[PDB]
Amino acid sequence: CCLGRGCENHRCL
Amino acid sequence: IIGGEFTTIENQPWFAAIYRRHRGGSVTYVCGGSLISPCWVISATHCFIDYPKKEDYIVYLGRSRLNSNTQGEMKFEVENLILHKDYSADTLAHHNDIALLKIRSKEGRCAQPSRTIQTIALPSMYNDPQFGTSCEITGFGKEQSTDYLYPEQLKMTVVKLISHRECQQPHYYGSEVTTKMLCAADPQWKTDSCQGDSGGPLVCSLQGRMTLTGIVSWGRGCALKDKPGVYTRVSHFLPWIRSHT
Ligand SMILES: [Cl-]
Ligand SMILES: [Cl-]
Ligand SMILES: [Cl-]
Ligand code: NA
Ligand code: NA
Repeated sequence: CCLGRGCENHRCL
Repeated sequence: IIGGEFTTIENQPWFAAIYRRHRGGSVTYVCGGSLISPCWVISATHCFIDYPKKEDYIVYLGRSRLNSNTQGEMKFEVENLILHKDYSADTLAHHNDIALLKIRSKEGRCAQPSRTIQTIALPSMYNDPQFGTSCEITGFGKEQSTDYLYPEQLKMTVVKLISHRECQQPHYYGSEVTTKMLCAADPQWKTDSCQGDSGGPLVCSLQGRMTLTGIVSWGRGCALKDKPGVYTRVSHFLPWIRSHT
């Protein structure tokens, strides 16, 4: 699932 | 934005604030964007990839505050939400992280230029400033990595472009950084983009023209040593922008 600062508006991570 | 300064929309009048309406009916901030023509805002695909339905989104122009109205602002629905078909690396180092939003008000209109609403120029192809150039970034993202809240007031800061050689060192980001990305950071690492700044503009002055050099895309942490911000390199996407607009 999304790591770091670029992970807005994500279902998980 | 970590560090930096507060500002109002007059100092970045192309800045678009993008929100999503939920099931509950509650509306939450998603990401920034930049107005590149009256009907088009450019942003990052990662802001929308998990929820690609255009009807879910609301875009404001002329807005300086996150949760309160700014005099003169304009509100739009998203007539088309165009994500880049080659998007990948959603886990961290996003590729092709660029999106277009065609905006349309309730009255069927696009942006009307004013003191608070203006377009930003696109770069010419493959034409970026030299590394070490100071550029600006704008957003409503977190002021500290550990914060729970986003700032109510818009922020800006100054970061310097980093060479691809420097950014691709293993102790920076290695091969995660591609030719279609740009890195930028503060020399002291004390100011940076953070969560909620994605999609917003990296603006640099070239030959006296303010130009949309980058789109806030990714980075490890915020304002950490050897961990710059990474931006979609707009000057490598002009055929894609042209062909979807
Ligand atoms: Cl992180
Ligand atoms: Cl690719
Ligand atoms: Cl770079
Ligand atoms: Na204002
Ligand atoms: Na237009």
